Amino acid sequence: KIRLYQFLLDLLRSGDMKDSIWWVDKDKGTFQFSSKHKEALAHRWGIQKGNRKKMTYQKMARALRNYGKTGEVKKVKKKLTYQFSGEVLGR
DNA sequence: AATAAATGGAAGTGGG
DNA sequence: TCCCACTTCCATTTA
Repeated sequence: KIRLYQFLLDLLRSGDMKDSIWWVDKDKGTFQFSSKHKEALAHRWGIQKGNRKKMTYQKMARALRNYGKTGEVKKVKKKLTYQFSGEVLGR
């Protein structure tokens, strides 16, 4: 049962959806979603999870928000931009 | 207004 | 029982 932050890190490693997500500064772990193409990536997350409903970027971003306190992923002050923790990057 | 994004509480679902 | 790790729904706010 893959975790959302790992799904995203795995995508950034593989390059399979390079038009939906990309590194901004990979050394810092900052990454950004495509305004126009993020929904396709959200859809893939829902299908990988086997969720009942179609996944949307908004719901996926709601899940990302919950990582802010524990630290795996923090929202950066640029649109659609986030940052993985050093711990997540190391694994 | 139209569109997009952000904020985030609250309740529901999984699989322990 | 009761937390995990989200998912789903909704109202609101900002640009």
